[PDB]
Amino acid sequence: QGTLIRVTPEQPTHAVCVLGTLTQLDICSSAPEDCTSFSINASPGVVVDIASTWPLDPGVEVTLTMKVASGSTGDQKVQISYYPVKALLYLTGVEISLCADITRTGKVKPTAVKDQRTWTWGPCGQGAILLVNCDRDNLESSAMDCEDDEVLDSEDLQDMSLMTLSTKTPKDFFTNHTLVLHVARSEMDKVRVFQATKCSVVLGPKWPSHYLMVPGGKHNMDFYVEALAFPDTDFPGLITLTISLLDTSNLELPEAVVFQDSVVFRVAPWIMTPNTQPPQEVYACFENEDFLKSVTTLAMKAKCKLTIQDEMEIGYIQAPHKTLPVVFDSPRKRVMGPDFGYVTRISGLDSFGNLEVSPPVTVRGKEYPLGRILFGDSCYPSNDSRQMHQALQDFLSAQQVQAPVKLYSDWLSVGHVDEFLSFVPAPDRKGFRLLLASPRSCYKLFQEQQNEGHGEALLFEGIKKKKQQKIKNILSNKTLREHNSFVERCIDWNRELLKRELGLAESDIIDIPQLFKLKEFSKAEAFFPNMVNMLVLGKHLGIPKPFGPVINGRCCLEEKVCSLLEPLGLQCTFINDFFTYHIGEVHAGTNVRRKPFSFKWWNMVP
Amino acid sequence: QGTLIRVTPEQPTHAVCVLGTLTQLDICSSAPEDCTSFSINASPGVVVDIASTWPLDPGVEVTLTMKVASGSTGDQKVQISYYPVKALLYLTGVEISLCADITRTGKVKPTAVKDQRTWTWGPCGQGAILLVNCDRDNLESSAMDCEDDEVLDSEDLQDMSLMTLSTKTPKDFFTNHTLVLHVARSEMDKVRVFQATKCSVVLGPKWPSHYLMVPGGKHNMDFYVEALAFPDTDFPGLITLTISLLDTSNLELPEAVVFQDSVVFRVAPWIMTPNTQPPQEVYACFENEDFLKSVTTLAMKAKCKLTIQDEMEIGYIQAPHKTLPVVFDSPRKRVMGPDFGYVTRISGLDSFGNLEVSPPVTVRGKEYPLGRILFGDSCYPSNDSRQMHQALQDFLSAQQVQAPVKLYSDWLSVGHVDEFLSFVPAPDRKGFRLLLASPRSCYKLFQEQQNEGHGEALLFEGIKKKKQQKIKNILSNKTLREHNSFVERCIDWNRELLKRELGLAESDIIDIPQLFKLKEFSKAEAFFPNMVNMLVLGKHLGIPKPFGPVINGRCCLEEKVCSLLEPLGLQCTFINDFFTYHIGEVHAGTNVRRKPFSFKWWNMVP
Ligand SMILES: CCn1c(-c2nc3cc(C(=O)N4CCC[C@@H](N)C4)cc(OC)c3n2C)cc2cccnc21
Ligand SMILES: CCn1c(-c2nc3cc(C(=O)N4CCC[C@@H](N)C4)cc(OC)c3n2C)cc2cccnc21
Ligand SMILES: [Ca+2]
Ligand SMILES: [Ca+2]
Ligand SMILES: [Ca+2]
Ligand SMILES: [Ca+2]
Ligand SMILES: [Ca+2]
Ligand SMILES: [Ca+2]
Ligand SMILES: [Ca+2]
Ligand SMILES: [Ca+2]
Repeated sequence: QGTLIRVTPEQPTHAVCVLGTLTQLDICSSAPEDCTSFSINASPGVVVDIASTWPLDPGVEVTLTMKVASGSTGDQKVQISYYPVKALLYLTGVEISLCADITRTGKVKPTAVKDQRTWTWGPCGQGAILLVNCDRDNLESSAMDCEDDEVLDSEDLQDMSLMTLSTKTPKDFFTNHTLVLHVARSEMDKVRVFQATKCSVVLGPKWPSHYLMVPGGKHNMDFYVEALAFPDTDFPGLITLTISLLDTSNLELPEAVVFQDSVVFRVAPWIMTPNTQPPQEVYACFENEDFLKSVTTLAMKAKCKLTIQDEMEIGYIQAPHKTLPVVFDSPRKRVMGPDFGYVTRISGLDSFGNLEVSPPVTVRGKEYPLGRILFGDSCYPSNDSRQMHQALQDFLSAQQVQAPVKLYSDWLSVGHVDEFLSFVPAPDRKGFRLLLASPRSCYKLFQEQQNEGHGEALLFEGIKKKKQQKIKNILSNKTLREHNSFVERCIDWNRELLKRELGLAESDIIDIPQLFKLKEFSKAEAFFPNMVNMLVLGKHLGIPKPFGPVINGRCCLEEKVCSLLEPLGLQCTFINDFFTYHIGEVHAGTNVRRKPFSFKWWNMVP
Repeated sequence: QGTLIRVTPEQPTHAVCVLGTLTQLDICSSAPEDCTSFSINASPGVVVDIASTWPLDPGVEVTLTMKVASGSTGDQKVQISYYPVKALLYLTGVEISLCADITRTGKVKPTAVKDQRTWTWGPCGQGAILLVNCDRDNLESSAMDCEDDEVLDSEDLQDMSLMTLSTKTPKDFFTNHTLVLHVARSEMDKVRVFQATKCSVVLGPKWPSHYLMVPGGKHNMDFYVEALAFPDTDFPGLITLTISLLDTSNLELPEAVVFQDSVVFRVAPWIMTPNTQPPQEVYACFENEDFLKSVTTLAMKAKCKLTIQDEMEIGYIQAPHKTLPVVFDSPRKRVMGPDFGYVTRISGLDSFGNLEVSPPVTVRGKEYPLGRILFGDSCYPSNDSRQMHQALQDFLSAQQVQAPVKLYSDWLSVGHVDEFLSFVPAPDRKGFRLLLASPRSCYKLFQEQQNEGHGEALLFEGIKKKKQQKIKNILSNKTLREHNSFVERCIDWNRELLKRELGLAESDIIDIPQLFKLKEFSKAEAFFPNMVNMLVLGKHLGIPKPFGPVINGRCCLEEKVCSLLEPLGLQCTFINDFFTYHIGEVHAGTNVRRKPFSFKWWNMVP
């Protein structure tokens, strides 16, 4: 933001000055050796702040400041007299300002002095936000918008960030000078820049620099910027665009740089939405025709739109100008469309049933207003242990805003985290509760009902293909009781893990009755349909119907589940067929889209 | 750091307790439904902090604390009585502490509570330091020490960090329990761990976990840790080792986790040394036999060891226990040895003449006590522009401690930064000065000597193969004067760049007389031997002899160079043949090793 000019008496000096930059003078280096003093006078447009004739000591600082842009080339003068011989200096005032939404308010602001071309997190920080163009507004084009080098629809401009170049110079100022917009060679494959007139490519992959065609006088120019890559292990998420003013008055000599200015964009990360957030839409996809009814009733009850899943997770990206949903598809078919993004980056833990996120929490000082991502892993790497692909773990950690927590889920047969934990909206305290499966909770009910005389109750009743099981001989099973004692020990481990990494007290956790049967390789499957895993649409739940032993009319499992959830204000609605069997895979067909956080992601300091 | 135990009246509960971890009791979950109150008594060794019989409300917190390690299994008891039915709890106190030099003092300290297994920069931060094993103490082995899986010499242990596992448990405690040391699967290729008895590999590449063989009783165990990779774009520089306590009492059931503890190591980065640092050794390598003399005189004068270069840079890595020099070799033969490291990670800007570092500076608040790395680059990427390989730039930025500054040097023919800038030790102010080549400085002398009557002086005098040039017709050359006006404009650009990124005033910069001749493709070579580039060994300089025009006995160029450097207290010693010509490459054979910073790198906060 500075420029040093050296004037000499033998030859007049011509210098360009950009409004907003400090300019100092070097009059000592080329001063007459017999001269011991000097004095300076200049035109009204030129202001001198030097710190009545001065003794030409090297320590003196001659500062120059120009009021406004020049109407002609060298229309401002500076006379330097030595003590006599005079030295001349012809100055031209020009305005070169590169502007972007650095205040994160939706409106473009010029370069303001506190930013210093550095991106900073927080409410008191500065830096523009750039979105990944990962959707498909153009209904005709089947590919992604960022895969080509053209702007097809006007609706696509809403997704791109705006950048303006306003210039006020003399008319004949551009016959010997030139402007060039450029980006680093490492960042060029992540960003593409358009010039609006009607849009053409100036910057992008294999095009790091481009000469600009501007006229003299007062002229502003609009640019539209798009991102082509999410933040990852090889891309922190910053893009820096730069304008440069070059002197080309010498035909034989290469171009000389006179002025540079930059703006720094940050690529918006992918953010998940917890169950506590309101649902915008419910997605569903031969069987369970009656369950489609029970599903449609719940959506109509919770006032949520329904349209006709475990392999994908619906997130979003947001900027001050645009906010749209983006679906992350597991590696284990892309739904691109208007305001619908898509991103893609093999073990059984790579599926997104193993991928969940907590409500906003505060853990021992650190605030997580966007919650924390939760995924499962082994307790320690062995030959027979599984883990989520490192490439996937890196992506989630690269998004930064939602600090991932590694849980233990390798004990389960499937290995997903959603099958032993869940979150529900609560009226008091934190505003939510943590639902954890509990064998101890399930056993207590069965033993209490055995003492109640109804120990002859047969489970699996009213089922087409199932074996009746009595409460009496279920409690008398020494094999099942040992396994559910081992499973409880696993959930207890994760219980204390979540209590520490989410800052949860026991008064925020609710134990839900559930027991498991050991499979081959000592893996764990649910003995009856997993109730802790469900469909949460606000105050309305959609728990799978447990089909537990009938006692005095209604199922005792549902009675306890309701007894724990009704005081929260949660309307329970048990579904006849939530999960379905294949061929040997148990799946669920429901998936939700929820309203993004009101909290802007760029305001937290990771 | 917690563990929740649930006792039941129908069956006694046995529980293991690690000294240092908080333990809470769950007596409500399995309490008799008819019971409304309870009371607890325990052995003297067990301490209860509950917050005179209690009403069994869920909100009550029963906390347990054990004084010391158990001498026998379940030698401490806890009786829980309900109101009556009693529930039992047999406890075993064990000590499992993993220790490392987390205080960065050279001595191993246990896990202290403020660390929380998180590495933190600064004097008030915590975290152990790990060095890359990139040297070769074993004189016989030709390869690097970290390339194999064995500890050959006792001298090699000084380079490795120490980690201890101290355990105090009952004797029969280990027949049903087991300990396992492990590291993440992503970090395993960067670290190798040895167990000392005599050393064997427990952890490393393709070996993420390993069972430990410890006896019962009071027993400590030593581990030696080495790093295998410097921090890069794919490795932030953190390693996390973890110990795990497993329960294996159930033969049929898989191992259950009871306790985990970790230590976090940070891999020490590569640090450069500026000219202001004292020189430990001078390296040199047919011709200029007389110059070897003038070189040996300077080293003997500055009291520095000499032994018989531009393609390599001598840096260092340091830890609280060991500090050794490491040579970074440019991609454009490895000198491994005892306490001599080696690291390696094609354009003409990839050479390390384009790689330099500044003295310790403070720039607008931010402190850089280890200086800042300086390398050259084009002003903007064009088809005909050059740049340092992105892989190289990433490595320097990954070292973090010395923030790299991108300068402009694409104008030069060679393109190196050392041929137009240098640093010298000063007595006052900052303690250093910045030496910049200056055509304006050189022209002023020549014009002043023309006025002095000695304008008939012929340059290139006393040279075997050279053409005589007079000061008169050198100043009268309109071609040379335009080119040195363009070169000055380049150095002036970098001048303001360094003033802003190093926080330098004009009172810290010294202009050195020098001019250049344009070559093909408008590139720049020095017209006479570059003086700003030299050999700085403390107060003693080794400037190349300019062979400038002779005036009244001595060379006027040397007279001005001395006039600027002598007041600093710098003894100038001009060398007859500093640079040599090949075939078309101009090189220098000298290279220096300097004393590392007293400032420990882990104390600054990047
Ligand atoms: C109704 C099915 N069923 C179950 C049952 N319910 C499960 C739910 C999940 C689960 O939560 N997920 C499924 C995988 C993907 C995860 N994202 C979510 C996983 C399971 O085991 C693999 C489940 N099992 C065995 C038990 C049962 C007993 C009788 C009749 N039917 C029964
Ligand atoms: C004595 C040679 N010489 C020079 C001269 N001196 C140079 C030094 C460097 C330099 O600083 N480096 C060399 C490259 C690697 C960098 N790390 C450091 C680079 C140069 O041009 C490429 C130099 N030229 C042309 C000019 C001259 C005139 C007459 C007789 N001899 C003359
Ligand atoms: Ca497009
Ligand atoms: Ca779009
Ligand atoms: Ca859109
Ligand atoms: Ca999920
Ligand atoms: Ca070795
Ligand atoms: Ca070694
Ligand atoms: Ca050594
Ligand atoms: Ca160098």
